[PDB]
Amino acid sequence: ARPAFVNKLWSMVNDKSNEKFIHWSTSGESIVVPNRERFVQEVLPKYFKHSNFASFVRQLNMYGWHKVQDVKSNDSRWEFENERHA
Amino acid sequence: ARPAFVNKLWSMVNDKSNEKFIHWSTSGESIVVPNRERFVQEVLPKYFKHSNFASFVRQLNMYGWHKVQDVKSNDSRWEFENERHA
DNA sequence: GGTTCTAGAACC
DNA sequence: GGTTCTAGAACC
Repeated sequence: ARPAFVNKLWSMVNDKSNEKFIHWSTSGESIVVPNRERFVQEVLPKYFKHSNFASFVRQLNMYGWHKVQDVKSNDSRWEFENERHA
Repeated sequence: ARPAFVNKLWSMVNDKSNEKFIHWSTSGESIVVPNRERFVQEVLPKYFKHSNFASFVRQLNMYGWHKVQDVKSNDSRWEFENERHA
C-alpha cells in the first residue's frame, strides 16, 4: 500500500479526463499543469476534500517534487520535477 | 467498532491485573484510581504510547467522565463519574 | 447499529 | 516488500 497522496497523484496525472489540466511531459521527466486555477477547481476537488493548491505543493515536496523555475524576466503555468532521476 | 479510547478504558477497568490501580466502585457508578502516580506508571503505559494523565483526563471528558470533587477542607486519589446515569 | 472502505502503523 | 493490524470515516 503506497501513501494515499502518491496514489492520488498517480491516478490524476494518468487519468485521461484530467489531460487538459494535469499530465506527464512527453519525456515523462516532469508533470505539467498548464493552468493552476483550472486545475485547482476542476481536478483537485475529485481527489481531496477541502483541497487547496498550497497543500498540494507541500505534499509534492514531501515526495521530492519541486516547481520548475525556468521563466526568464503566464504565472498560471506550473511544472514539477523530482529530485530522483537517472 | 467503538472508539479506541472507549475500548481501552473498558479493558483497563475490567482487567483483573489492573485491580489495585483502577477499578469499578462496588456500585459501578464510578471508576476508582486509588493513586494517580502508581496508575500513571503501572497501567497507562500498557494501553497508550507516550501516555500522560492530562491526556487521559481530557479523553475521559470527551466521553462524559468527570472527576468527583467530594474532598472537604490525599490528592493522589481520583474518582470518575459519568454525566449519563439512571 | 453494523458493515465496508480508506489509511497509516505495526509486524514479519 | 508485502501482509496484517488498528482506527476512524464512509456507507448502507
